[PDB]
Formats: sequence, structure tokens, C-alpha cells
Amino acid sequence: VPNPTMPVKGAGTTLWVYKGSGDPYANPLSDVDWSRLAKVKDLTPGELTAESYDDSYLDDEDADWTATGQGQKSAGDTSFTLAWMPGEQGQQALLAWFNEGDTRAYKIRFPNGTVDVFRGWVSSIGKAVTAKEVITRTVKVTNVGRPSMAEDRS
Amino acid sequence: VPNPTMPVKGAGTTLWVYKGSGDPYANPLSDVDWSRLAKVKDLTPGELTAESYDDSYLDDEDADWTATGQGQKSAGDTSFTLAWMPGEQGQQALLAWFNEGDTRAYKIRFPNGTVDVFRGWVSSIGKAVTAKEVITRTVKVTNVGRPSMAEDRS
Amino acid sequence: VPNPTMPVKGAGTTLWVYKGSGDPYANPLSDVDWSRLAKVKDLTPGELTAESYDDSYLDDEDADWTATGQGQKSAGDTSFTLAWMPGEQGQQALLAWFNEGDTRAYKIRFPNGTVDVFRGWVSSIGKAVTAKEVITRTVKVTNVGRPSMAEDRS
Amino acid sequence: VPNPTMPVKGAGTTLWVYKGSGDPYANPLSDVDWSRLAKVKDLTPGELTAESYDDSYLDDEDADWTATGQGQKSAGDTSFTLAWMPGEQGQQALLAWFNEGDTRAYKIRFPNGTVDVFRGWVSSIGKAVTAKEVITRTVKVTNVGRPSMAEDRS
Amino acid sequence: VPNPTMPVKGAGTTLWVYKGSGDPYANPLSDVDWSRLAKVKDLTPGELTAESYDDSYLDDEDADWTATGQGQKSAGDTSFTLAWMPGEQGQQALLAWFNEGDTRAYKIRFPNGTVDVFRGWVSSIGKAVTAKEVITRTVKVTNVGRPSMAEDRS
Amino acid sequence: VPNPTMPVKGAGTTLWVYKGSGDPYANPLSDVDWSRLAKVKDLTPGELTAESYDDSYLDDEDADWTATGQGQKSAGDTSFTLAWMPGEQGQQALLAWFNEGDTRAYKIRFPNGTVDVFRGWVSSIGKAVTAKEVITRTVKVTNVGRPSMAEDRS
Amino acid sequence: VPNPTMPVKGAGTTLWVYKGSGDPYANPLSDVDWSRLAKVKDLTPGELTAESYDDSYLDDEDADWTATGQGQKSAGDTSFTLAWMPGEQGQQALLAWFNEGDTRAYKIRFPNGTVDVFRGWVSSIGKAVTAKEVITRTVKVTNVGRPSMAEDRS
Amino acid sequence: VPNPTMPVKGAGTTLWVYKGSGDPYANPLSDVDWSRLAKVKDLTPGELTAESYDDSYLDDEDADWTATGQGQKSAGDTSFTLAWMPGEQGQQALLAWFNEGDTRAYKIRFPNGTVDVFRGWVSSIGKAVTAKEVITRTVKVTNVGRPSMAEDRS
Amino acid sequence: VPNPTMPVKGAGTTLWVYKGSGDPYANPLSDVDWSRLAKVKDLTPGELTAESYDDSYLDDEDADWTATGQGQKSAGDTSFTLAWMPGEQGQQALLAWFNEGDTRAYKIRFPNGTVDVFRGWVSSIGKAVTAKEVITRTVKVTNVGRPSMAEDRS
Amino acid sequence: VPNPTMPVKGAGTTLWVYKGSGDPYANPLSDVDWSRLAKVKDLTPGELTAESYDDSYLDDEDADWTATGQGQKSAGDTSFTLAWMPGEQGQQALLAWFNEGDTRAYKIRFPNGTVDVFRGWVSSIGKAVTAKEVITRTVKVTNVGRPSMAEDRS
Amino acid sequence: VPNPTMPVKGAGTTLWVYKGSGDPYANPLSDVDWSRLAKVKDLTPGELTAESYDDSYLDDEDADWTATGQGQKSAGDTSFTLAWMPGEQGQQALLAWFNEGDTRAYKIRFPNGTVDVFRGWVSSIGKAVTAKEVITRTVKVTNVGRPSMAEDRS
Amino acid sequence: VPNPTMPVKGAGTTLWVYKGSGDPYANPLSDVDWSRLAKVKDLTPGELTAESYDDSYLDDEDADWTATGQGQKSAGDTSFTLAWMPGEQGQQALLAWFNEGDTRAYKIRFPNGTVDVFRGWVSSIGKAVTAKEVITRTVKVTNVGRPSMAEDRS
Repeated sequence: VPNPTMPVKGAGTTLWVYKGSGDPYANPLSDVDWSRLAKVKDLTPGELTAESYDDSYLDDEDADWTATGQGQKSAGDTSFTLAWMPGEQGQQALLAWFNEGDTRAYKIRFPNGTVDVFRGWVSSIGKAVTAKEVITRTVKVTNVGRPSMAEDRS
Repeated sequence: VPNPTMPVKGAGTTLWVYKGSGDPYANPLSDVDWSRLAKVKDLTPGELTAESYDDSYLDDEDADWTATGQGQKSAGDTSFTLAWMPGEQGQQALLAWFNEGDTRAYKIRFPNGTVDVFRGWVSSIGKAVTAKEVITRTVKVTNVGRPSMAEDRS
Repeated sequence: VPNPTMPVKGAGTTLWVYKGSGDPYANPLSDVDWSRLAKVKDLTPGELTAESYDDSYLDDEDADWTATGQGQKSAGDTSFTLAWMPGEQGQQALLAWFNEGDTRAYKIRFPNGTVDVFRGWVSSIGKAVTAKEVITRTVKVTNVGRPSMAEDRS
Repeated sequence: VPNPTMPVKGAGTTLWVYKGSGDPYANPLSDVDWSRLAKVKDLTPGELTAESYDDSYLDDEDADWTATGQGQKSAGDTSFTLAWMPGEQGQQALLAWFNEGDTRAYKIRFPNGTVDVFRGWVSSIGKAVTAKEVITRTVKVTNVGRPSMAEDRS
Repeated sequence: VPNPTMPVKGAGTTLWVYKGSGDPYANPLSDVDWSRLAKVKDLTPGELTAESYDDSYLDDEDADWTATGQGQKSAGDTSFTLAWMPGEQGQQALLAWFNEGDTRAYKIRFPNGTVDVFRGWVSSIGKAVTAKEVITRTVKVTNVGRPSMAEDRS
Repeated sequence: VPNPTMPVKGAGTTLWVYKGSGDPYANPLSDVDWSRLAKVKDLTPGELTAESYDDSYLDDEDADWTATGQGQKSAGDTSFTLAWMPGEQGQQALLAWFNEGDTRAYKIRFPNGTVDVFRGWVSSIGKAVTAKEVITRTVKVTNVGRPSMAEDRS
Repeated sequence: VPNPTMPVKGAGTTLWVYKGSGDPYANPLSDVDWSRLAKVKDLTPGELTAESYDDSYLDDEDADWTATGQGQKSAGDTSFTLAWMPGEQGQQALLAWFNEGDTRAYKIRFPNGTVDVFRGWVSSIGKAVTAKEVITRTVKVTNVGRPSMAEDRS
Repeated sequence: VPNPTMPVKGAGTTLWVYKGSGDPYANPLSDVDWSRLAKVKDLTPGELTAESYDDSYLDDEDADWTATGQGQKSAGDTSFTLAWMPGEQGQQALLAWFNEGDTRAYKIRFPNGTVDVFRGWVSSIGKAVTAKEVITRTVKVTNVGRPSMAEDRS
Repeated sequence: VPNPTMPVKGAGTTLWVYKGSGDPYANPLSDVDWSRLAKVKDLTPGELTAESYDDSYLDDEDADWTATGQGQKSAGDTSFTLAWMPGEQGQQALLAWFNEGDTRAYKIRFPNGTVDVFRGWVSSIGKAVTAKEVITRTVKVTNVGRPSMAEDRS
Repeated sequence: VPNPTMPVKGAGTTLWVYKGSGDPYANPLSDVDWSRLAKVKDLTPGELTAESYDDSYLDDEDADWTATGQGQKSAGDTSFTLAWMPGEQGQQALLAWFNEGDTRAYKIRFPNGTVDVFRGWVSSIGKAVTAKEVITRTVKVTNVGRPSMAEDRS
Repeated sequence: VPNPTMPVKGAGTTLWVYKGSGDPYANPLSDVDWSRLAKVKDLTPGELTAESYDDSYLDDEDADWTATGQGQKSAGDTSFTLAWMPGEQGQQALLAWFNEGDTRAYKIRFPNGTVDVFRGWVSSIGKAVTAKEVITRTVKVTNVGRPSMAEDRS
Repeated sequence: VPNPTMPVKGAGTTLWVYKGSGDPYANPLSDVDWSRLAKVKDLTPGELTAESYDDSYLDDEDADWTATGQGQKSAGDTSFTLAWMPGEQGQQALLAWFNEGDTRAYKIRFPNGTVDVFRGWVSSIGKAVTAKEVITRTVKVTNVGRPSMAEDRS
């Protein structure tokens, strides 16, 4: 039985792409109108980050130690590699996404029972060919706006 | 039997270079008037990519999180290393391609049954000499314009 | 029995986050009004540092050797990785800390019997997903002001 | 029997330096008036390369994908390491070549039966001393002008 | 029996820090008024260095080969890592040294029988926490002025 | 019997420093008035090098391939590491050389039977301390002017 | 919550233009009858200034140091650049303003919660066209009379 | 689909020059009898401006603050640089325009779907010659009379 | 401890404006009846200067070299930029100072322990708005009469 | 093959000076009786220009917008820098041209296949001396009369 | 040992100001009755200059080339910046010098062993305040009459 | 071997000053009675130039294009910077030249093998002092009359 409180191993994660019209953040737990990408081999989700903003004046009584405040936050790049299946409707959606410069919403569903939703556009579409290994399609997606992390809902 | 839906191993890929007059994108599956480069030993196809365009104004109410949109897409470099056979027609075509700065169309044919076509010019011509190994000719080709990915056709 | 004089092994370290209103530096040994982050796997405490300030004049009789003085000190970044438990209260506190840009005080309690207090804001919130390993939450916290090292109290 | 069509292993390569007056490119297959460097232990021939020249205008109807053309070609550096024999005539010729800044023609004769001619000047002259290994002299030669690759003659 | 002429192994080196008023360079061999840092686990002493000053004119007959002269000498950084014992006097002296920027004199005493004295201020104070290893305190000290090498006294 | 024509292993090399007044290049083979540094563990002699000087005009009929000529040659840095013996004469000479910014001549005598002479000034004086290894003194010397390589004499 | 006492970052500023009949200075805080310019990318508000008026007589007892008084004050030029949207009612108002030489009142509304009102006429209407950037309309407005600065109201 | 309300990127702009007899302002959207200049590489359209007319009397009660009104409006200079093709019809038209001092009507057609018309005479004709770049023809045109901005038509 | 003899760093400077009736120069060390401007980011104090007065006659025996004497001294402009807080009393005092043309006395109190007093009137009041930076108020004040430099009191 | 219609790169330009008696404009394509300047390193051809002539009257019904007409055209200055070869005949011709104030015709022959003829007199003759660069002679030539641009002949 | 014939580096220069009654030029080498300014951080000595006097008549046969003769020589300005120490005697002397206009003699003493004397009056007194840098006092002094260069005495 | 026909690098130039009685232009190649300035670091020789003289009449049939003729030629300023050696004869000669307003002849001798002679008087004598650089003496000389350029002799 899935349990948010206890740790969970990573095997079982799925990746989804939104198609349709509506609010992706409204009800991420249901899968109606969410297309799926199958056979993902690697997945490194985006890394939220922030910039230091220098908060110092000449008036300040003491200047021995620095003082800074948080600046402009920004979600990073979410990159995954998945096996090459050009006839699947899923990968045709990826290249239609790339060619038509657009921002859609993609979802990560962990075995924990939680859901993680981002919005972004695709930045790279690569491939690797080796004699004795499956042909892989590597994708990197750049996020915009505010992600809806998993522990907002509780 | 080739099947686009299922994954495929990489062994069996071929590389072809176009000679003649016509439309390379019109009918890549046909093999007429396509010269072939033989005995490739490595192949890393080009990586499509795009650069971010900053979309922010002073008016916008929310400025905590960054907002960006897709910019100018560009295919990358395709580099392959193939055994040195200076008397073969294909490699003389390669150096004729390099000396006379020109853009031609080269094709990658996967065991999957699909076809991948690019257009570009050659950027590097190298060599490696070792006592106990076959002399290899390393080539890097820079693409221009819009590639024709294999999954456009379906 | 804990002993500040003798060396100590690292196992037993704990991490805490301050909640409430008061003076964090006043009495850190008490554990009231301090929330705790559980199941930390790695921890690298911040690195205090300073930058050189050039102290030279044309008058100086001797200029063969350089002469410098200490400049502006600054505590560094504290980064720890801890197992992903989105339903636990501590990690919801972490993301509330991140979303609302703010500076709080976090505490490190060593097995030695001493306490190390910092003040800072959170800079990065990341995650790593692998098939056969526990999903981890990686955090980096940037410090401001003057830390209260353990060596002050004695 | 040497065969340009089939692949060949690297053992048997020789290095030569032109002395005399004439046209090096006219007839490289002959071995008269070509001094030889003996006992070479590594050799990496130069890498021909070119740089991109941006070909874009504001008029262009389509600017989604980049468009570039080939720029200025340039042969690279040829570097080889050969055992230190200061009393041999070839290495005295090398240092006379270095001290008097000048461009000569050096030749690489592969076991394949073909010949590769370059023109250039010497850039580095180094040495390595180790207790249990032969003292080596390392050379790097920078090319100018147009090389005469082996694939021209056929 | 210690002997400067013959080589010596490194085990047995000690590190000392000066407290009091006087001339550190006057009599470093005496051990009075020199506090000691105990249980060091690594030590890389500073590296004296100098920067080139370009000495060339337009008049000079020969300009094929470069000509330079020595510039401004400067001792480097001395960094050592020692086990964390916050209750010991030496490490409280270290943090008092760091907080109040100041230049003091520290001494390295080799098993050879010689003494090495520097003057400088502290630049970094770090820590490393691991589950199965002793907690270590890493210090880096930046020197100023002229060091008193051991090779002066003889 | 030493032989310049044939290769030689590196063991047996010696390093010398000139003291006195005269011409170092006049008679390097004689060993009078040449002080010696003993017990050297590593030695990497300097690397002669040159700068490319761009030789191109707008008039030139062809500009497809680059054309360059040799620029300003310069001997590099000669660095060696030798065991720490502060009571020996040679190393006191090294520190007297470093403190008094000066250019002297140092000699390398190979087992081949040849001699290599440089002129230069010292740039670094470092040390390494390890628990179970001999204390080593590392020196780097920067050369000026024209070296007298070994195969000038024949 | 907006607070005049504390500093505020600049993001969120809006620009407005008055249409109708009434007193612009009477009630700037309400937005009835105030048209808005949207998507402003840069904004540098006007710089109030004054002229020195020479106050000196021959009678004056001392003339060693100058003495001056304030002259005729004048608000400067307020210039902003906003993205080109010729179909918006807002930008048509700008060009109707320019063609019909007139003085109207424009308003700046800061995130602080305050309001800044000027009166003036337009001096420049420019444009910038770049291949990969949004077309921008640059405007400069020259002010007349007395501005109603933000801290008049309190 | 072109849309005046939304912002547009600059790529796709065209420049046209009128030939024939009629009213340029009557129907600029139609493309008949408008010659075209091809391959523009830069374009900075003219900047409308006005000069202040001093409106102050001695009678006025208030003279602390300046008061001015708009004077004589005047379109500025329009300068574009386009690749040198002396055999094309457009550039021969340019030099015929320059030699015979005359005022014609030139049109700028944006990707937005709008049209901008000016009237003026040519002021400069320049050229730039570089070894590795396309020879460019730089033109500056001075406008007279009243321009017809694109947003008059709606 | 403050010390006029030794050099001092700039952090800790304060700016004050005189309100009330009395003699500003009489006792500036006291802080009563002096309003304060808070949060100053930059400060460039005025530059005392003088202009040359030509002292030459036709009689002078020697006229090869020029001869001049000092003319009329004049303090310059003091300009500081401070964060925009329109609800604070100090900045309302600044704009009341500007609107009513008047000369008051403002004071600079250095960390050294000394005081620098000027008298003057305000010349410029400006502002700068940026998306990611604090809104700043820039002021310039022009001095009259004789300043009371800190070096007078001792 | 040269083609006036298509763009061309600049490499291959030549500079010529007319000697003899005849009509320079009659047949510039021929190369007889035209001396040549060799080894030019930069060349910026003259910039044709004209000045505005104010065309306004008090009668004019409308005076809101300015109205001007073209004035007196004038070719600008042609400046080129070429390597210093005082023994060559061309540069002796240049200085004879300068010393005897006179107007001759100089020609620019582009790689395009066209010819550009001017007439003018020389204004500046300069030189630049640097230690590691070729001595250059810089010339500026001022044109008179009507140039014969390449676009006339077709 | 100081040596006028050989070049010297700048470090070690001192600046002195004369107090007392006598002849400054009589014996500048002696240091009695010369006050000293301490801790200078920059120094750019004055630049002697002269202005051309036009020497041409209508009679002269040759008027192609200009002819001029030297006019009125004049020493320039000497400006130095030195650390702000208002309690030191030298800087109180500086402001006493400024307030009471007066010409005194100041001396520059180079490490070369020579002495440079000027006479002049002070023109500017400035200051720079920065958060992390030493407060500096910038002075500019204008010379009168004839300087006594160091090259006179020999 | 020096060669006037071919280009030459700048290193090796010398600067000379004439002392004695005779004709400087008669035999510049001989080096007798020519004093020398040593250790010059920079040298920019004078720039010959001319003034436009307007040649236009009302009678002229055409006035569309300007017509001008050469006016009064004039050699410019020759400036060089050389290291400060006040005890050397040449620099005492420079200051004797400056103090006694006079015109002498100075010579530039290029590595090409040619000679360049000017006549003029000195205009500036400056100096630059830096902590870590050689003290430099900067001189600017203004020329009169007719220079004797290098390619007059052939």
C-alpha cells in the first residue's frame, strides 16, 4: 500500500503529457485526457533554484559579514531518455511539440501515490546509435512559470 | 520483420549520400541515385536544439518566477568515423564535398525500416593512425535548414 | 559519554529548523520550538570564508613581497540530501520556506554534545529518481549574517 | 600486396621531410631528395577544418531554423613523438628548421601505398625524461596553405 | 639523530601558533609562548611564487626570443586539516583568529630539526561530516609579507 | 659506451647550476665552477614554442585556406622536484637564487653524453609533506633568451 | 501588503493616459476615465532640475567663495519603450496625441501603492526592428508645469 | 496568422520603392507598381520628432516652472544596409535616385500585416569591403513632409 | 575605536539634514535637531575647487613661463542616491526643500569620528525604475558659501 | 565565375593608380597604363553624400512639418592602409603624388567583375611602427568631381 | 644601489611639502624643513608643454609647408590621491594651503636618487567614499613659474 | 639581409638627434655627429597632412558636385616614450632642447635599411609613475618645414 510518510523506491514512475483544454493544475490525479510516454529508461526531474539579490547600503552600521536576500526563482530543465518508437503516438506528439514552439503541461506520477505537474517547452531532441544497444531518444524540456509540486496537495 | 512500434537494436544502420538533381525529401525510401558510404564504425546523429527567448515586461503583475519562450531552432552536428579506403568512390566524394564548399543531403537508414534525411556541409576531416588498429577517417558534418525526421512519414 | 576535547565520529548528527518567535542564538541547547528534518543521508556544513583586500601604496619602501589584509567574511552554502517523504510535516515546511522567500535559523546538533546555529534562505530544491534506490530530496541553503559556531559556547 | 580499396592496419607508416628545390606536390611517390625521420613512436596527422559563416537577412521569409555556409578552411597541427637521437642528421634538420623560421613540406607514407603531403612550420619542440623509458623528442608542426591529400591521386 | 643533510620522512611534523608579544623571527627554535595545534591529519605548506615582468623595448636588436625578468614575489596559501575538538584551546584560538581579522605568526617544525615560520591571516574555515569517519576541521591560511624559510639559519 | 646516434634510457641524468664569471655557452662539457643539485626525483625540461603571426591581405587572389608565419619563439618552464636537504649547499643556492631576482645558467647532462644549457630565473619554490614519504622540494624555473640545445654541438 | 515606508522592487509598474474632462490632480488614485498603455518594457521617469542664478554684488564684503540661489525649476523628459501593437486603442491614442500638438496628463502607478502624475506633450516616436526580437515603439514625452509627485499625498 | 493586436518578431520585414505615377498614400496595401529592394541586412526606420517652442510672457503670475508647447514636427532619417548587387534593378534605381535629386515614396511592409509609407530623398551612399564578409551597400534616406504611419489605417 | 590618524574604511557613513534655528557650524558633533536620511546606497561628497586668475604684465622682464594666481574658490555638488520611501519623513523633507527654493545645512558623519558640514540648495531630484532592483531616489545638492571641513576641528 | 547579380565576398579586391594621358572614365575595364598598389591590408571606399537645402516660405499654407530638398552632392574620402615598401615604384608614385599637389584617377577592381573609378588628391600620409607587426603606410585620398560608380556600366 | 643611468621601478617614491623660509631650489637634496605627505596611492606628475607661435610672412618665397616656432612654455597640473587622515599634520597643512591661496614648493623624491621640485598652488580638493575601500583625498595642484627638473643637477 | 622591396617587421628601430653644424639632409645614412636616444618603448612618427582649398566660382557651368584643391601641407607631431634615465647624455640633451626654444633635426632608422629625417621643436615633456612599472619619459615633437622621407633616396 502506497504511503507518503515512508520512503519509497523509484521503480514504477510514469511520465505523461497533457492533451486537451482545461486546467492542468485543477485535478492532476485523474488521467482522463493525459497521453502517456512509454518505456522511459532515465528521468531526472527539474531543479528549482533562485538568484542572490545583494541587500547592502553604505549606511549599514556593520559590513563585516555579507547580507543577501532571495531573488527570482526559476524551475530548471527536466530531461529524460526513452527508447525510440517512431510509430507510437506518443513520440509523434513529442516532435509535433518541438516543431510547433509551444508550452504544454507534463506530469510525473511516482509510486508513492503523489503527482508532480510542470509546464514548459522542449529544448533538445537527440538520439544515440550503438551496435548492441537499443536506440534511445533523449529529450530535455525547459520549464516556465510555477510548478505544482507534489506536497502542495495533502 | 521490421516494426516501428517495438524497440530495435542499432546494428544494421547504413549511411548514404545523395548525388544527382531532384528533391531529397520527396521520396527518401527509394534508393536510386543515393551513393553509399561503407564500413562505418561509429555514428552519432545530430541533436536538434533551441535557444530561449526572454519574454518579460515591467508591467506584468507576477515577476517571482521566470517566463521564457522558444527561440530559433537549429539542427546540430552529425559525426561518424569510417574506415579509411581512399580508392573507394564514397570517400573521394567526401573530399570533393569538403574542398568545394557546398550543402548536400545525406540519409541515415535504420534497421527499424524508417529513413532520416538531413542537409548540411562538412566541417572536419580527420584521421587516426595506430600500430595495431585500422586507419580510420573521422568526419563531422554541420547541418543547415530543417531536417526531415523519420517520424514525419507515417 | 560525550566529550568536546576528544575526537568524535560523525554518526548521530541531527538537523533542525526553527519555528516560532524568539532569539535563536539565545539558548540553542534547548529543543523546544525546533522542528526536525528526519532521515538525512548526507550533510556538508557551510564553509566560512573571506576575500583579500589589497593594502599597498606607492610610498612603501619595500614592494618586493605582496601585502594584503582580510576583507569581507561570508558564510557559505549548507547542502544536505534527505529521503523524500512529501507527507511529513518537515518537508512541507521546507517547501513553504522556499516558496515564501524568507530567512530562518537552522541548527546542526553533533554527537559531540555541541550545537551549531546558522541563519539563511533556501537556494535549491532538487530530486533524483533511480530504479533501485530511494527517492531523495536534495536541498541547498545559503547563509546570511554571522553564524554562531559551536566553539563560542564553552 | 597493398590495396587502396580494402582497409589497412597502421603499422609501417613512415615520415619524411623535403630537402632541395622543386615542386613537392609534383611527384611525391618518388623518394629522391626526401630526408627521413627514423623511429617514430606516435603520429596524429592534421585535422582539416572550416568555420561557419552566418548567412541570414531580415528579408528572409522564414527564420525559425538557422542557415549557415562554409567559411575559411584551414589544415590543423601535425604532432609526432620520436626517439631522441641528437647525432642523427634528421633531428639536426628539425632544429635547424625550428631556429630559422621557415615553411617546408613533410610527407607521410602509409602502408596502403598512398602518399600524403603537407606544408607547414614547426611550433613546438619538447622532451620527456623518465628513469625507465627511452628519452623522446616531441614535435608539433602547424600547416599552411592547401594540403595534397592522398585521395586526390587515383 | 636529526640530520639536515640527509633526507627525512614526513611523519613527526608539528604545527604551532604564536601568542604573546615579541619578534617571531628572532628565535623560532625556542618553544616558549608558542601555542600548539594538535592532531593534524594533513598539511600542505605554502608555495612561494613570482610573476613575470615584461622587459622588452623597440630598440633592441634581437626580438626573435622573449626576454623577461622576475616581478613581485608572494607566498601562497597554507592549508591543513585537523580533527575537530571544539573544547581545546588551539581551535578556540583559531576561531578567535578568524573572527577578528588579524595577522599572526605560525610555525611548522619538521622532524629534520629545522623550523619554518610564516605570517598571515586565515581565509577559510570548513568542516566535513561523515557517518564512519572523524569530524575534521579544514583551515586555509593566506600569508603576507616575507616568510622565514628554514634554509636561512645554518 | 655512450652513443648519440642510438636511443638511450633516461636513468643517470644530472642537474647543475653555474657559479662564477664567464661564458656558460663557451664550454658546457667541462665541469669546473658548476655546482650540482643532488637527488632529483623528477625532471621535465622546457618546451620551446612559437606564436602564429597572421599573414593575410585583402589583395590576395585566394582566401579559401589560411596562411600564417612563425612569430616570437620562447623557451618555456623547466620544472623539477628534488628531495629536501636544507643543509646542502645546492639548495641554499636555490633560495639565494630565488630571493635575489636574477638570471643564471643551469645545465642538464644526459647519459647520452650530450649537454643542454639554459638561462633563466626561478618562479616557484614549493614543498610537499606526507606521513610515509620523503619530503620533496619542487622548483619551477622560467627561461629567457636563447637556449643552447644539445645538437648544436656535433 | 504594500507599504510606503519600506523599499519596494520595481516590477509591477503601470503607465496610464488620461482621457476625458476634469482635474487630473484631484483624484489620481481612481482609475475611472484613465486609458492604459500595456506591455511596457522600459521606463525612466522625468528628472526635476533647476538653474543656478548668480547672486553677487560689488558691495559684498567677501568674494572669495561663490554664492548662488535657485532659479527656474523644470521637469525633464519622461521616456519609455513599449512593444508595437498598432491595433490597440492605446497606441492609436499615442499617435493621435503626437499629430495633434497637445498637452495631456499621464500617470505612473508604482507597486508601492502611490501615484505619480505629470502633464506634458510628446517629443519623439521611434521604432526598432531586429530579426530575432519583438518590434518596439519608443516614446519620449516632455513635461510642462508642475508635476504632482507621489509624496505630496500622505 | 498575422494579428496587429499581439506583438510580432521582426524577421520577415520587406522594403519597397515606388515607381510610376499616382498617389502613394491612396492604397499602399496593393503591391502593383512597387519595386523591391532585396536582401536587406539591417533597417532602422525614421524617428519622428518635434522641437519645443517657448511660451512664456512677463505678465504671467507664475514663473517658477517652465512652460512650453510643441513646435515644428519633422520625420528623421531612415537608414538600411543591403548586400551589394550592382546588376540588380533595385540598386540601379537607387543610384538613379541619388544622382537626380528627387523625392520618391518608399514603403516598409512588416510581418504584422501593416504597411508604413514615407516620402524622402537620399542623403548617403556608402560601402564596406572586408576580406571575409559580403560587400554591403549602406544607404541613408532623409524624409520630407508627413509620413503615413501604419496605424492610421484601421 | 575610531582614530583620525589611521586610515578608515567607508562603511558606516551617515547623512543628515538640519532642521530648526541656530548655527549649524557652532557644534556639529551634537545630534539634536538634525533629521536623518536613511538607507543611502551611494555618496560622492563635493569637490572644492578654484579657477586661475591671470597675473601678467608687459613690464615683466621674463615671459617665457606662465604665471598665475588663485581666483575664486567654490564648493561643488554633492550627489547621493537613496532608496525610495515616500512615506518616510526625511524624503518628504527633501521634496519640501526642493519645492521651496532654500538653502539649508546638511551633514556627513564618517566612521572616522569626524563631521563634515556644508550649506547648499537642491538641484536635481530623479528616479530609476527597474524590474529586479529597488526603486531609488537620486538627489544632487549644490553648495554655496564656505564649507566647514572636518580638518578644521582638532 | 563572377556574377554581378549575386552577392560576393570581399577577398580579391585590387587598387590601381592611373598614369599616362587620356580619359580615365572612357574604358576602365582595360588594364593598360594603370599602375598598381600591392599588398593592401584595409580599404574603405568613399561615401557619397549630400546636404539639405531649406525650402520654405511664409506663404505656405501648412508649416507643421518640415520640407527640404537635396543640395550639393560630394564624394567623401577614400582611405587605405598598405604595407610599407619604399623601394617599390607604386609608393614612390604615391609620395610624388602627395608632394606635387595634383588630382589623378584611382581605380578599385572588385572580385565581382566590376570597376569603380574616382578622381581626387591625397590628404594624409601616415605610418605606424610596432615591435611585432609589419610597418604599414596609411593613406587618405579626398575626391573631387563626379565619381563613376560601377552601377553605371551594365 | 641607486643609479641614475639604469632604469628604475616606481615603487618607493615620496612626496614632500616645504615649510619655512629660504630658497627651495638651493639644496633640495637636504631634507630639513620639508614636511611630508604620507601614504600616497597614486601620483601623476605635471606635464611641461608649449604652444606654437605662427611665424609666417607674405614675403617668403616658399609657402607650401607650414613654419612655426615655440611660444610660451608652461608647467601643467600635478595630481595625487592619498589616504584620508584628517588628524595628520600634512593634510591640515594641505587645507591651510588651499584656504589661503598661496604658492609653495613641493618636492618629489624618486627611488632613483634624484629630486624634482615644483612651485604652485592647489586647484582641487576631493574625496571618494565607498563601502569596502579606504576613504581617499584627491588633490590637484597647479604649478606656476619654472620647475626645477631633476636632470639639471648632475 | 635588409630589402626595401619586401615588408619588414618593426623591431630594431632606433631614434637619433643631430648635434653639430652642417646639412642634416646631405648624408643621413652616415652616423657621425648624431647623438642617440636609447631604450625607446613606443614610437608613432608624424602624419603629413593637407588642407582643402575651395575652388568654386559663380560662373561655373555646373555646381552639383564639389570641387577642391590641395592647400598648405604640414608635417604633424612625432611622439615617443622612452624609459627615464636622467643621467644619460641624450635626455639631458632633450631638456636642453626644450628649455632653449630651438629647431633641430632628428632621425629615424628603420630595420629596412632606410632613413627618415625631420626638423622640429619639442612641445611636451611628461612622466608617468607606477608602483610596478619602469618610470617612462614621454616626449612629443612638433615638426616644421619639409621632411626628407625615406623613399626620396633610391
